[PDB]
Amino acid sequence: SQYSIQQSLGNASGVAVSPINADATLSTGVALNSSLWAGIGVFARGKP
Amino acid sequence: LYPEDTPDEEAMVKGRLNKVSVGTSGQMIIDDALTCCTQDNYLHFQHV
Repeated sequence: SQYSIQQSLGNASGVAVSPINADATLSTGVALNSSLWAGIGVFARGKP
Repeated sequence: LYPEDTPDEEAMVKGRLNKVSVGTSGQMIIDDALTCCTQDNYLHFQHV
């Protein structure tokens, strides 16, 4: 309908905005400063 | 006249047929300036 925004705009009159690029700002979230311990054992209560 | 139909923008531009539309504020406008020239050069625009 109206107020809609297209993205291709191929060989026809109109206006269109491309989706945001945001590729030169790629970070990585790993949170290296975190440590957890895993172990096996024999206990009194718990799901085996 | 035919609310159930829809334009054929690409076919219209290839066939050199100016089309009406609905611009801002809701008044109908003419939204193309193509002549009857078939060659794809500067000559098919209207003002040249």
